[PDB]
Amino acid sequence: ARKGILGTKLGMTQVFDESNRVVPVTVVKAGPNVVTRIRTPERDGYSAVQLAYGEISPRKVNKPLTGQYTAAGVNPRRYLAELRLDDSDAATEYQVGQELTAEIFADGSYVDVTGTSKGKGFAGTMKRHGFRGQGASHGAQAVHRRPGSIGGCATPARVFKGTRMAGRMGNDRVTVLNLLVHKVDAENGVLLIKGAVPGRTGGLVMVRSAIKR
Amino acid sequence: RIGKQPIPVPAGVDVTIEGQSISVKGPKGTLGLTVAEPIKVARNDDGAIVVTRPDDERRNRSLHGLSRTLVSNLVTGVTQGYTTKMEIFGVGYRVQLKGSNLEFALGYSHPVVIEAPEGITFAVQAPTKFTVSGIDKQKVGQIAANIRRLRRPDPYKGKGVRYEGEQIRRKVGK
Amino acid sequence: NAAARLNDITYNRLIQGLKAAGVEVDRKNLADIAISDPAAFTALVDVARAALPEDVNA
Amino acid sequence: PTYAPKAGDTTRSWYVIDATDVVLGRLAVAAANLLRGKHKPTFAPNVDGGDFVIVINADKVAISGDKLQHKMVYRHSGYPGGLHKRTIGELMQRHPDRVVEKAILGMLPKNRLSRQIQRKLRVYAGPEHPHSAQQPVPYELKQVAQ
Amino acid sequence: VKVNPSVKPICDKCRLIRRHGRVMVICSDPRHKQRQG
RNA sequence: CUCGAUGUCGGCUCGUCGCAUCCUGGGGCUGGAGCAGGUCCCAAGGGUUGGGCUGUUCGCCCAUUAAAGCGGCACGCGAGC
RNA sequence: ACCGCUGAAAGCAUCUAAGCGGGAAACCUUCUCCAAGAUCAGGUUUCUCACCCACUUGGUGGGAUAAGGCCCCCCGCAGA
Ligand SMILES: [Mg+2]
Ligand SMILES: [Mg+2]
Ligand SMILES: [Mg+2]
Ligand SMILES: [Mg+2]
Ligand SMILES: [Mg+2]
Ligand SMILES: [Mg+2]
Ligand SMILES: [Mg+2]
Ligand SMILES: [Mg+2]
Ligand SMILES: [Mg+2]
Ligand SMILES: [Mg+2]
Ligand SMILES: [Mg+2]
Ligand SMILES: [Mg+2]
Ligand SMILES: [Mg+2]
Ligand SMILES: [Mg+2]
Ligand SMILES: [Mg+2]
Ligand SMILES: [Mg+2]
Ligand SMILES: [Mg+2]
Ligand SMILES: [Mg+2]
Ligand SMILES: [Mg+2]
Ligand SMILES: [Mg+2]
Ligand SMILES: [Zn+2]
Repeated sequence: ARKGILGTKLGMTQVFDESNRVVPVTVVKAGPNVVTRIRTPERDGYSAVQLAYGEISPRKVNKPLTGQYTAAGVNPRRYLAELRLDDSDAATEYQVGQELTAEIFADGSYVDVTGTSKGKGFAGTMKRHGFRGQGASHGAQAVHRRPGSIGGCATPARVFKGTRMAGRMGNDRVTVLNLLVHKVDAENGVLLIKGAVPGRTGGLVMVRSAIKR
Repeated sequence: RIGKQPIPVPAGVDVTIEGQSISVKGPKGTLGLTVAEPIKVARNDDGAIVVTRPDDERRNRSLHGLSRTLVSNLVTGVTQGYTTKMEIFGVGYRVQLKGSNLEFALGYSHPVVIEAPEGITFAVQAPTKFTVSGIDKQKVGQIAANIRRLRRPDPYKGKGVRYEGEQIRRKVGK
Repeated sequence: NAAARLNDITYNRLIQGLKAAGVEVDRKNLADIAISDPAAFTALVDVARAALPEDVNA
Repeated sequence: PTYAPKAGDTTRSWYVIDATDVVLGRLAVAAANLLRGKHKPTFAPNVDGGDFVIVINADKVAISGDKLQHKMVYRHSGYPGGLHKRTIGELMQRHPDRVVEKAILGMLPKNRLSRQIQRKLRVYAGPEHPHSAQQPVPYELKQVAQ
Repeated sequence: VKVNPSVKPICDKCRLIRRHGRVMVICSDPRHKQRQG
C-alpha cells in the first residue's frame, strides 16, 4: 500500500488552478529509482525495499559498494535508502532491478515528504526555542537576548535534564504531512507538490504516499 | 438449599463427564461447561445430574449452588432455549428487522443498528415489540441488556426500550 | 554450610550433632577438611548424624 | 592459611531450571545461589565461582493474580516527570523473561562482581534454548530437611 | 449516589451489601443509594 | 543551623511539580419538562487574555473568553535582569 | 467513576464470591524525532582475504602492504 520514491528538491514556483486560485508548489524531480534489494521477514525480520537514486561515475564508488550493486546487477547510484512496508510482505509488487518513476502517484493524492532541514549553526535561545528575552530599556543591563533563570534554588540544587538552552540548530530529519500533489508531470519526472519541503534546493528527498491521507 | 437438588435429564442426549467438565446436546445445539475444583459432578439413580463437595466450608457452600444452577441452566437451554420479550414506547419509536441485523428508530438523527452475534436470533412481531432468542441464558441476557440501554432512562414521558412487564419509575416534572 | 548441605544436612544440625558426639575440632579445620578431604568430611557428617537425637523437636 | 582459590581452579557447569509452576521468589533465589556458587565448598566472596543457569518456560512462573494486577514496575528516564510505570501483567504479556531476570538480579550483591556474575544467566520464555551444544543438566529445587 | 464515610439504610427497603470490598446501600428509590468513601 | 555575611518585597525571563479541577472529557442524584443549572464522584493531556489604578502582592473596575484555577519549589528564580 | 449479564453463600434477592461485558482529553500501541557505549555493544550484506625480519618461539616484538581511510589541496546554503 505504502508507495515511495526518492528525488531532489528543485525549488518552488507558483501555478494557478482551475478556480483561478494561486497555488505555491515545490518542484520535486522524483527521478527513476531502481530496487536493488528486498528485505523479507524470513531473512531480515522486517519487510522493506531499498531504492537507488542518482547518477554517479563508477570510479567514485569503492569496491565493497560496487560489489553490492553487482550482486543486484545494477549500475551504481549515488543514494540508497530503504522504504519500510507494513509488517506483511505479501511477497510481491517488487522485483530487484525494477524501475520506479514519478507516476506511481496521481493528481490530487496526498504525500509525506521527508528531508534534511537547513542548517542554522549555533543558535541562541531566542532563535532556537522562541524565548522572549528581556526588555530593551528601563535599565536592563546586557541581558537583551539572554535566557534568564535556568532553575530553582537549593531545591533542587541542579538543572533539570531537557532544559532548553543554546546549541546547534537544523540539519534534522523532518517529515511534512498531508501535502497535496497538484500535478504529476510524467514527461520530465516532476511532481508539483503544494507547499514547502524541508531542505535546501538540490537535497535528497523521500516522497511517500500519506498514511493519514 | 440450592445445590442439594438433583438435575433431571429430559434428553441430555450426550451427557459427558471428563474431569469436572461437561457437555450436553439435544433438540438444539451443544453447550459446554467446566466446574470449579472442590465441586464433584456425579450421576443419580435415574441418569440425572447431582453435584457435591466437602461439607461446611464457606468457599464450598458458595460454589455449590452456583455450580448446580449453571449446569441446570445449560441443560434447560439445550432442551428449550431462552427467549426475552422487549417492548418499545414513545411516539415514533419503532423497530424493523433488516436481514440478520435489527434496526431501531429512537429519535436520533442517525438510525441505530444492532447486529446479532452467533447463537442469537432476532424476531419482530409488531413495529413496537420484538424478541431476542437463544440457548445460552447469559448471552441472551447480555444482548437484551445492550439493547435495553440504548436510550437513557426517561422518568417523565417514558420513551425508550423496556422489558415486558417491568415498571419503570415516573416523575411529573412540569 | 556448603559442604554439609552437599552431604544432606544443615550446618545447624551438623554443629549440634558434632557437639553431641563430643568432637572438638574447630571451624577452621572443618573448612580445611571440607576443601581437602571430602571423604573424611562425609565420615564426620555420618558421626554427627548418628549422635544427633532421634526427634529434633522435643 | 585458609584456602583461597587460584586463577584456573574454578570449574563451571551448566544447569537448566524449568519454571513451569515455581513461584518467582523461589526460582529467583535458586538461580542466584547457582550463579554465585554458594553451594560449592570452595566458595570465596571475591571470586566469581558458580555455574551457568538456563531458565526456560519463563512465562509459566507462578505469579498471583493480585500480584499481576497490582505489583508495579517503575523506571525513571531522568527527565522531569519521567517516571514510567508498568504492571507485572503487562510485562508478563510482553517480555516475560525480563521479570524473571529482574527478580534474580535484585537478589545479587550490589558490587562489580555481580555485573560479571549476571553474564552467566540465560532466561527464555519458550520451552527451548539455543545452548544445546553445551549439555545443561536439569536442576530441580530441593529443601534440606532439618 | 451519596459518598460519605458513614452509610446506613434510610427507608425500610434499603438493602445493605458489600461489593468489590466496599460497603454500600442499594434501594429501589434511586436517591437512597450510598457508598462509603 | 547560619553573626571570620545563608541578599531582604513587587515586577521581568525561564520554568518544574501537586491536585484540594477554572475550561475542555466521563458519570450518579436532583425540589433534572426543554435550555440552562445545583450537588457529589472520576479525571492533571493541553489550555487558562489584554488594559485603567496603586511600589505593590491583594483588590476593584473596563473589554473579551471555553475558561480567565488554587498551591509548592530559600513566600522557585538578583555569580540571570 | 459509573452501568450491567449470569449467580450462590443465604429455597428470595444481590454487578461478585466462580465467570463474562460496556466505559474518559488520564495510561499503552498507532503519528513525528533520537537511539546498539542496548558492555546482552544487535542484524542483512559486500570488499581485502596477503607477506618479511629478529627472538627468550611467545595470544612475542618490529617492518612492509591489501580493501579502506586520514592529512594536504579547491570549495559549500556545512560550520566557533
Ligand atoms: Mg523584545
Ligand atoms: Mg541601572
Ligand atoms: Mg555592565
Ligand atoms: Mg544594553
Ligand atoms: Mg539535590
Ligand atoms: Mg547571620
Ligand atoms: Mg566562611
Ligand atoms: Mg480529584
Ligand atoms: Mg452532574
Ligand atoms: Mg425546570
Ligand atoms: Mg489538566
Ligand atoms: Mg495520552
Ligand atoms: Mg507555579
Ligand atoms: Mg523568593
Ligand atoms: Mg544584583
Ligand atoms: Mg528580586
Ligand atoms: Mg542566585
Ligand atoms: Mg548563588
Ligand atoms: Mg441481577
Ligand atoms: Mg541507557
Ligand atoms: Zn431506600
